[PDB]
Order: sequence, then C-alpha cells, then structure tokens
Amino acid sequence: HLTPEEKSAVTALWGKVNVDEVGGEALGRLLVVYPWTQRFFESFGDLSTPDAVMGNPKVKAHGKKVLGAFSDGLAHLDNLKGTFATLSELHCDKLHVDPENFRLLGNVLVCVLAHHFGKEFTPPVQAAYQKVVAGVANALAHKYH
Amino acid sequence: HLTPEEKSAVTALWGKVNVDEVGGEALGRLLVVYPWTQRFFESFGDLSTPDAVMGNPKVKAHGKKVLGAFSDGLAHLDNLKGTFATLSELHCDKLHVDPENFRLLGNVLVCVLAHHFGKEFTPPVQAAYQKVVAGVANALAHKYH
Amino acid sequence: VLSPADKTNVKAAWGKVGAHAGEYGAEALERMFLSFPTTKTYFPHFDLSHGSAQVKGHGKKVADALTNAVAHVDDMPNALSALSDLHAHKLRVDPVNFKLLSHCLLVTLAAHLPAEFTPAVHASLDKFLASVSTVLTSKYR
Amino acid sequence: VLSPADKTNVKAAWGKVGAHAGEYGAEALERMFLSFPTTKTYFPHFDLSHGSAQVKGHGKKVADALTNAVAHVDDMPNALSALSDLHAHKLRVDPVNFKLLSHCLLVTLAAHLPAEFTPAVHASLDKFLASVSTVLTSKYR
Ligand code: HEM
Ligand code: HEM
Ligand code: HEM
Ligand code: HEM
Ligand SMILES: O=C(CSc1nnc(-c2c[nH]c3ccccc23)o1)Nc1ccc(C(=O)O)cc1
Ligand SMILES: O=C(CSc1nnc(-c2c[nH]c3ccccc23)o1)Nc1ccc(C(=O)O)cc1
Repeated sequence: HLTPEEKSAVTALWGKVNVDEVGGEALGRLLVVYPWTQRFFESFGDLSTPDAVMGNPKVKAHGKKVLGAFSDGLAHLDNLKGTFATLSELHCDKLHVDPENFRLLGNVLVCVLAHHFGKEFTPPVQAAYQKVVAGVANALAHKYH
Repeated sequence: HLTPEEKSAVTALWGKVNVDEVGGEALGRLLVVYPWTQRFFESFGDLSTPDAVMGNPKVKAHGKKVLGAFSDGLAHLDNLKGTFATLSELHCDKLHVDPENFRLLGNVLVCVLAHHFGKEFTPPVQAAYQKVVAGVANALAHKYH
Repeated sequence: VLSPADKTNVKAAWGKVGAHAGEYGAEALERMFLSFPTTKTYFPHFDLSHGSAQVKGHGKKVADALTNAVAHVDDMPNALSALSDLHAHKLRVDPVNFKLLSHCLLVTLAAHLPAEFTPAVHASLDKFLASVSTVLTSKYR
Repeated sequence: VLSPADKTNVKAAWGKVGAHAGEYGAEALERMFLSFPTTKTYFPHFDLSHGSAQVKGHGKKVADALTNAVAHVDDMPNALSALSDLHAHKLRVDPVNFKLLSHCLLVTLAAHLPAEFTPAVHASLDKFLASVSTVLTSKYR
C-alpha cells in the first residue's frame, strides 16, 4: 500500500503531467517496445515503424483515455478493483489480453514519467509509482482471478 | 468451471494417481527443468544431478505434501482460493515465490500425468486438468492479487 | 542457451520421435486449442475438430520446422529467418502463445515417450523449445 | 535476437552513458531494491542504504559487465560465460529478477538521457537486456 507521504509525492508529480502527451507516449512505447501488442490496435492504422506509431493520432487519443484511467485509479487507491471492474471485463473477457501486458504498460508509463521528470523521478518516487501501476495492472486482471 | 463430464474424467484419473510418488516426480522435474527453483530447497541436500534430485528423500516427502494440496483442491473445485489461503500466504508473503513458478509446477505435473497415463491422457482430459492447475496456481497467487 | 548435453538430448529425443513428428505436431496443436481456446483466434479459418486434415497438415509444417531447428541448432536465426518474419513481424503472435504450444508439445512427447522422456530429456527439450520460441518472436532482419 | 539496427542503437546509447556507467548502474540497483524489495534477498549481507559504498561498487561491476556485453553483442555466451556461471550455476537467480533490474536500468536511462531515450532506443535496449538476461540465467557449459 502507499503510505501518506508516498501518496503525497505521487499526486504532486501527477499534477504536473502533460495530459495530452504522457498517455500517448506510454501507449506508443508499448507498441514499439513490445510489438505483439500492435495486434490489438491494428484498426488504428499505420503502426509500421516507431515514428509511425508515435505520430499516429489514434494512438495519441487512445493514450489520453488510458492516462485518464490511471488518474481515476490514483483517486481510488483503496478500491482499484471496483474502479476497474468494467475495464477488466473488456480487457479479459472480450479482448483476452494476457495480463503480463498490463504490467508491461504500467512499467512503460513509469519509463515515460522518468523521461519527463528526470532527476525529480527519484528512486522513492518510482517505488511509489510501482505500487500504483502494480495495483492498476492487478485490477485490470481481476476478471482472470 | 468444469463440465460434469470433465469432473468425472478428472476424478477417475486422479483415483489412479499414486499419492506417494507423483508429487515427488513433479517437484523433482521442476528442480531439474527450471534450476533456479533449487534456491528454495537448500535444506533438501544433494540436488547436483538429475539422479540425485529424483532419488532425494526430502523431494519425495515434500512432493507428497504438494500432491496432497492438489488433492484438496480437487475436493473443493468451487473454492480453490479458500482451500489455498494458508499456502498462498506461505508462498507469497513469506517465501516470495514468483507466481509464474506456480504455473510451471502445475504444467510439470501435467507432463507427469501424461507420462504415466499415456493414451488415457487425451487432449480433452488434458484440457480439464489445465483448468484445475490454472485454478490452483491462481489460488496460490491470490495474496499477490 | 543450450549445453552440449542439451543438444545431444534433443537430437536423441527427436530421433525417437522420428517419423511421428508430424502426428505429434498435430496432437500438440489439438491439445493447445482445447486447453487454451483463445489460441484458436490465430486459426479461425481452420477446421479445428478432432481428426482435422487442416490440423494434421499444419502439425506437419510445425514438426518440419522443429526438425530443421534441430539440424541447425547452432544456426537457428538463419535457419528460421522466414518463420521469424512470419510470427514476429507479420502475425505479431503474443509470446505467451509460444509458452502454451511449447507446453503442449512437451505433454505430447511425455504421452508418447513413456520409456524415453527422462527428466534430463524434458529439461533439454524445454530449453530447445524456448530457444526456438525466442527466434520466432524476435524481429532481427 | 537483435537486428543490426538494435545493435547500433544499443552501442550508441550505452556509448552516451560512458563514464556515468557505474553511477547509473548503482542508481538502477537502488531503484530495484526500493521498488521491488524481494530482490534484496540476493544481497542479504550488503549495506543497501542510500549512498552505500557497497551498492556503488556493485553498480560499477554490473555496468562494466554490460559494457562488455555491448562490445561482444555477437559473442555473448562466450563473453559472459563466467557471469552465467555466477548467476545461473551458483546464485540460481530467478529470471523474474532480471526483468526487474532491466526495468530499473531503463528507468535510470530515461531519467538521465532524455534526448537519447527514443522509443526505438528503448525498444533495442529492452531486447539487449533480455538477451543478456537469457545468457546469465542459462546453464550452457
Ligand atoms: C494496464 C493498464 C491499461 C489501462 C489502464 C487501460 C485502459 C483502457 C481504457 C480506458 C480503454 C478505453 C475503454 C473505453 O473506451 O470504454 C481501453 C481500451 C482498450 N485497451 Fe486498454 N488499458 C490497459 C492495458 C491494455 C493493454 C496492455 C492492451 C493490449 C495489449 C490494451 C488494449 C486495449 C484495446 C484494444 C482497447 C480498445 C481500443 C479501441 O479500439 O478503441 N489495453 N483500455
Ligand atoms: C503450484 C503449486 C504448489 C503447491 C500446490 C505447493 C504446496 C506446498 C505445500 C503443501 C507445502 C507444505 C506446507 C506445510 O507443510 O505447511 C509447501 C511448502 C513449500 N513450497 Fe510449495 N507449493 C507449490 C509451488 C511451489 C513453488 C513453485 C515453489 C518454489 C519454487 C514452492 C516452494 C515451497 C517451499 C520452499 C516450501 C516450504 C518448504 C519447507 O521449508 O519445508 N512451492 N508447498
Ligand atoms: C514452436 C513454435 C512454432 C513453430 C515451429 C511454428 C512453425 C510454423 C510454420 C512452419 C508455419 C507455416 C509457414 C509456411 O507455411 O510457410 C507456421 C504458420 C503459422 N503459425 Fe506457427 N509456429 C510456431 C508457433 C506458433 C504459435 C504459438 C502460433 C499462435 C498461437 C502460431 C501461429 C501460426 C499461424 C497463424 C500461422 C499461419 C497459418 C497459415 O496461414 O496456414 N505459430 N508456423
Ligand atoms: C544485467 C543483468 C546483470 C548483470 C550484467 C550482472 C552482473 C554482475 C557482476 C559483474 C557481478 C560480479 C560482481 C563482483 O565481482 O563484485 C554480479 C554479481 C552478483 N549478481 Fe548480478 N548481474 C545481473 C543481474 C542480477 C540480478 C537480476 C540479480 C538478483 C536480483 C543479481 C544478483 C547478483 C549477486 C547476488 C551477485 C554477487 C554479489 C556479491 O555477493 O558480491 N544479478 N552480477
Ligand atoms: O545453444 C546454442 C544454439 S541454441 C541457442 N539458444 N540461445 C542461443 C544464443 C546464442 N547466442 C545468444 C546470445 C544471447 C542469448 C541467447 C543466445 O542459442 N548456442 C550456443 C551454446 C553455447 C555457446 C558457448 O558455450 O559459447 C555458444 C552458443
Ligand atoms: O542478435 C544476436 C546476438 S544477441 C542475441 N540474442 N539472442 C541471440 C541468439 C543467437 N542465436 C540464438 C538461437 C536461439 C535463440 C536466440 C539466439 O543472440 N545475434 C544474431 C542476430 C541475427 C542473426 C541473423 O540474422 O542470422 C544471427 C545472430
């Protein structure tokens, strides 16, 4: 669980996140670094190269929704399973996403935060964010459990 | 979530499973096939060769307990998570076993049943057992969820 | 990465499979489709019923790729280059599916090789299928 | 398995790290111990406090090993064989831990090299770290 001081450091950094960029950068990096994930997103059009992925407006728009779900998680850290229940049904029952991929996206988001925040993304701040993304990944996978 | 026909198939095969040996065979094969798992069993003595592992009396005795746990799950298919609560806390909270290793041991066990049962271990009988070993592994990993 | 002993074991075990390689490839696929039904989403055209000619045919192609990998164990990226392109670049198969098929191939070998599926052979074959899987899930050309 | 572009990307990115290699290795270890405390089970007798000289010295060793792996990307089983001995044969490190360290190394690089840590470079470094991890977790001699 996040301690009070962890929750504080998390919310302070999250307040500074560029809401139009960070989500699409995380989703884009997922598709580039773990290319099998592109099979779920073929309908988004051209994902044929790193630059195509990162310049794809559907990736950018979808990434903004993903970021919004993370924001929703951050506002409900004591009830992630309830917050993500319908999303879990989508991702597990309908899409059959392997749950490892939820963990991969969480870790890519952590990489994007480090990228944006540099030295401000300290090891303790990272540790707090790892609890967050682990909780979100677990909540998404709830319908497999 | 096994069909009634899957339940009778699972039950019929399990009634022929030798309680003294199949668990030891599965644990032994885990230690041989996936050598990092040996780190959890330093107190068992000589694991230097496949023959040392498969003849090791502590592997056999421990494997009997592992097999007894599977027997327990089979008797409580509608509540694997409760059946395995105490073991989940041991494996996750105390030993910090990576949950993928739970899946590996379940799959080794399936390989052991196949070896023993040959033609009887048909694809549909495997499919039923796969639901069982997935449910056991998921239950053992509950304390990470 | 395979040891000398692993390579010996794999060549010996696959030798024991011999002319049944295609049959075993097909059975492994059948086991996979029944156990892990989401894998069927990769073969929707196919008749996936028990005794299917399409599964029989595919199983032979899989088996022949494995025979090729065994014969070129020290040259796998080269030997499997077109299969890597297909699985990693064109089809984008989720690597988890390779774990599923590899498991089902081991189960199939265990069921058919009661006298030869020793713990060491098991170990070596598991490593071999991980090595194959790694090549087929990598884009390296 | 790395493409030519992956090899180029890795050599270029690690070349940029240069003299920071040990500092960044130590930072990655610290990130790992704080984020994933179960990893401290491998270092039970170490001082793992912030600023630890032992973590600094270990970070340098890890970093130098990576430099060697980058130089010998096409000869890694040979180049890294003593480290395979150490990690696979002696310590028997569970492979999941390699994912965790690899992740922490990527975070470290992202935090320090914003211009160099492009999606392509991130992808190539992830594959390289997977290849290193596979050698270090395999018993092949
Ligand atoms: C782990 C954190 C993740 C979060 C928080 C997340 C969140 C979301 C959200 C908010 C939506 C939109 C739902 C809607 O419009 O009603 C969605 C859709 C989707 N997600 Fe995820 N997701 C995650 C992981 C993944 C992963 C790993 C994959 C695939 C590899 C994936 C594939 C999809 C797909 C295919 C859709 C439908 C997109 C479309 O075509 O419009 N998601 N996700
Ligand atoms: C997936 C199925 C597994 C089952 C059903 C299972 C079952 C059990 C049982 C019944 C016990 C004995 C509990 C007692 O005596 O109170 C036990 C202990 C233990 N298990 Fe497992 N286990 C599983 C997987 C694993 C794996 C994958 C590992 C490690 C890689 C592991 C490591 C251990 C250890 C170290 C102990 C304690 C041994 C001792 O100190 O004597 N288990 N397990
Ligand atoms: C040991 C692992 C594997 C081997 C050796 C293997 C080998 C092959 C071969 C030889 C082909 C035929 C290529 C041709 O006709 O030119 C093929 C096609 C294919 N493979 Fe695999 N494969 C493996 C794993 C997988 C997995 C895990 C999946 C998905 C679950 C998969 C999905 C397919 C699909 C969809 C095709 C194309 C089928 C078609 O168009 O007929 N393969 N594979
Ligand atoms: C990129 C991956 C890795 C590389 C390149 C690497 C490299 C090294 C090197 C060079 C040493 C020798 C240190 C010396 O001589 O002082 C070493 C030792 C060690 N490594 Fe790793 N390592 C890696 C991953 C891991 C992981 C994932 C773990 C466990 C979480 C681990 C645990 C250890 C331990 C416990 C030692 C011995 C430390 C001591 O007691 O002095 N390594 N590693
Ligand atoms: O085992 C094989 C062929 S099958 C296979 N599986 N993984 C690899 C592999 C080769 N280079 C890699 C780089 C990083 C990750 C894995 C690999 O190869 N080759 C092989 C075995 C032993 C040695 C030696 O003792 O020096 C050299 C070569
Ligand atoms: O990428 C590297 C060096 S780093 C690495 N990672 N995995 C392997 C690897 C080598 N042989 C294996 C056998 C089975 C599983 C994996 C491996 O190697 N070598 C490499 C790259 C491309 C080719 C080609 O285009 O023919 C050949 C070789």
